[PDB]
Amino acid sequence: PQDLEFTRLPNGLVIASLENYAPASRIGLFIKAGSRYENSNNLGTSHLLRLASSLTTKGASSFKITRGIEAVGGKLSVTSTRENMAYTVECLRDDVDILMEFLLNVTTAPEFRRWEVAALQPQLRIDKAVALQNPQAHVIENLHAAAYRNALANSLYCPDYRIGKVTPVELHDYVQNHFTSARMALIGLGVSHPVLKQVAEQFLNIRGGLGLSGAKAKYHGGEIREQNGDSLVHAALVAESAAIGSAEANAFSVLQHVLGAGPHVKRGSNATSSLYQAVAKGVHQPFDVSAFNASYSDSGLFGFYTISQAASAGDVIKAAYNQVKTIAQGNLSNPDVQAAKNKLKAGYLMSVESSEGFLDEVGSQALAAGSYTPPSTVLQQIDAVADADVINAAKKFVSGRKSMAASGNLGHTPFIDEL
Amino acid sequence: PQDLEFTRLPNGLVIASLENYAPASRIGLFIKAGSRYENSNNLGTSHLLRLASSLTTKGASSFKITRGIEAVGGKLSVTSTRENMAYTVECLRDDVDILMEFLLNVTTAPEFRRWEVAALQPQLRIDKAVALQNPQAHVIENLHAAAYRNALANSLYCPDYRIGKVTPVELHDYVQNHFTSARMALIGLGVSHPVLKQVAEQFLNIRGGLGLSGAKAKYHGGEIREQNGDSLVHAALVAESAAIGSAEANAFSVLQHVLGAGPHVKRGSNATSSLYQAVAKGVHQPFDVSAFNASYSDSGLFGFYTISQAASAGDVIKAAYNQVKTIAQGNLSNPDVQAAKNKLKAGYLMSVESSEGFLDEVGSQALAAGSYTPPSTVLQQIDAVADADVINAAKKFVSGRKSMAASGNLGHTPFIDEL
Amino acid sequence: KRSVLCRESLRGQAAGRPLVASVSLNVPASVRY
Amino acid sequence: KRSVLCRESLRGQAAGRPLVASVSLNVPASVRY
Repeated sequence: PQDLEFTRLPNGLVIASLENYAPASRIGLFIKAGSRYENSNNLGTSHLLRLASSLTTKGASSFKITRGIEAVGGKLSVTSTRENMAYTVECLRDDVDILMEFLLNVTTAPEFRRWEVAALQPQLRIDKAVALQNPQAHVIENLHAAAYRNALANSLYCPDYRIGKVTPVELHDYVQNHFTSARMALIGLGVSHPVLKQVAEQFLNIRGGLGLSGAKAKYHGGEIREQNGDSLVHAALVAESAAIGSAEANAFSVLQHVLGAGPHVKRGSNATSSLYQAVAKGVHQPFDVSAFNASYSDSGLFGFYTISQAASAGDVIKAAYNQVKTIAQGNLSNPDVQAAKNKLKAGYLMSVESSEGFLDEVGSQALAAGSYTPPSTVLQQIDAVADADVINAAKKFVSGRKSMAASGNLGHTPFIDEL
Repeated sequence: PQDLEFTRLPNGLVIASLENYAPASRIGLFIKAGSRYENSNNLGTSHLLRLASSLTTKGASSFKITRGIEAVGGKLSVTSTRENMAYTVECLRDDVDILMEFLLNVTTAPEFRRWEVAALQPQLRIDKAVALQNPQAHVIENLHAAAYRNALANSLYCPDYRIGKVTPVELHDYVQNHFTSARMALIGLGVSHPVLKQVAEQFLNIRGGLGLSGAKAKYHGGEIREQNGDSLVHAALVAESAAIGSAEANAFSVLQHVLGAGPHVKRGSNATSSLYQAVAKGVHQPFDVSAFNASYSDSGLFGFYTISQAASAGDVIKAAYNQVKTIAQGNLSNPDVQAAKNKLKAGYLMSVESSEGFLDEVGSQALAAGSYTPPSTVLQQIDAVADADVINAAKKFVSGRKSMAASGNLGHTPFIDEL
Repeated sequence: KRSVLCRESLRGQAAGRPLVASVSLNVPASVRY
Repeated sequence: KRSVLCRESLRGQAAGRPLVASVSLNVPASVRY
């Protein structure tokens, strides 16, 4: 009924709210601290911070905090990416107040006790371990660290050698410098904005400029290669995409989809996916491949991902490239761009068809722009992309510094010079 | 009294001998299997092979082997190179025969038993752990896998993921293909050549061509960076050296020494080392820098090595580069080349002033060339280097694809584009 | 570990605003795109 | 681990024939250049 309601304060923190109909409300304070905010000496402290969200803080002991949310059947999720760190908080309409006072403690009153922070430490390994089970995670990670040099090439997961060495002052300093007013965006899905503000005003007023971590962007072509014993091999090939919320970017997104192979059908094969077709024809029976597309504030990464077998690695890899070369040679007919488009549009909508989805989308936008762009407008922007534009962007991959990351038996994985 | 005595047989295995005066004799069969002979699927096999020298074999049980050499006070050492694998064997004049029959079983009659090989496995970890205690080893290893793509990029220690996965047919295969006649060179420091040959003829006649592992060389610039928590940072910067036993190479070696900083004085600082001087002046109080020079059959690696602290990494790293650029700009006076030379010459002679040294030198030469070049001749070659020549080589590092490896807090370590 | 032998593979990353978004929640936990 | 604070450590690799030669033996074991 009532649409969202943004409001930038004097501090510069953003806040939104949507009194929805249904029974479930969810706050989420998104602080601007991603993994790109750590240095050589600070690496792995966001990771630990992410995992220390239930520790004692100034008003609420670790015990109260967890038993408290249990009391009421809430959930407290602490999500992070290379650029941001969403602190989610779900619970029943009637219990938001009990819950909010928890989110506030957790975020503005953390008390990292030597003893408490010390117990955690080992959790990092356990966490890292489970996430590194998906080749995607280590390759994807390795990708970022090869393509960047300084900031976005920092991974999400603590470096093995740092684990036990993440000190209390480190956490306290990261909170202090990054968990600040200018970088924050409140976001409610079932709360009163009037009452939200009040609270935001009372609890979120802290000073801290950007880049006390060492903010800045830079792309650098590089290749990280991980040999294994596994039959299958994964590899990424990516060159500087266009930036976040910019036209070029958007273009990329649309091109992405022309090749992009995320199956829309269970047990179904893509007929739409060029990459898949092309790859497929020159490739063996079992394989899988998809267009990769990343966009961040101050740079992007666009290019594709492959999953071949030991002796097909190259064939696949090249095949994919060649095809994306085709579009950059100009060869791309109108029919396919419009399908792509509609694919993308559909996607975005579904992406925001959920509370959790919406709440992410909103916060996300808060941190980038400073307001909420409605869907419609969104939709218009994507449509504006020119059928040529797409090609043009694609031209850029082929004529853009390469950066690749592979895993598995790498006898048959092309190097930079190979392609 | 009698000088060595090489002899190539119909098989193509070399053999030498020097009846020395003194009490201690040392045989050593050098087989041409280095780490470079494994594939993605075979990595880590030489390593295990190296550690499995005392296992049961066809004519002597692990117990007899060990207890036997102990009986007489003998030592059995296997030397492994990225290119070669020296199997050393020391003992008393009188006991060579008991010992030799041991060396022959170990090398031509290995019996890798599922159970025996299996209990070893865990040793690999223990060995890897103890050699990874010196930054030099992990960096120096990281260097070779960055700078190469395929063959010499393989490391000497087994990859963590492979350890228990090293199977008995692997060991059996590796021996069979690589531990053959054409790739072997016997070498005695206190044995009769006449009697040596006989034995050689009786026990070292096995067939096996080269490259059933996948021989070939290739250089690829690349950077491997390993973040740590340690104050100190080590990094290596290296460009394709000249190949083994060729003029260019030799030139490199001389150049190496003009900058080369391996202290010749305890507690003493180099006055001679340009790198050190130049680095020093622009650098802090505590710092360590040394030139690096590697030469293999089908490629080399020349450049330097640095040990700086967190903030000084770049300053030192560039400093060192800049200085080596100087020599490449042409700036290098005669007086320093002759010093260098003499430094080198003195070193090579002291290198061979010991039994162990001599034995290595000799075998080494037998796998490269096919005969023993005497010292004198050696000495002549190094002298032939032109003062210019050196410069020219140097010109090649500055104008040759870069490849670096570092460890520690890398906030202040230049990337490829940094220098 | 889940075997990845057939045609089924359909994993590759690219979303609208979020890209490689890692969640750690008090209750659940995961890795998306 | 041995502290590498002062001007004393120069370690850098470059020999004549041998380069980065690793040796394993029962009596002994090591890493040279």
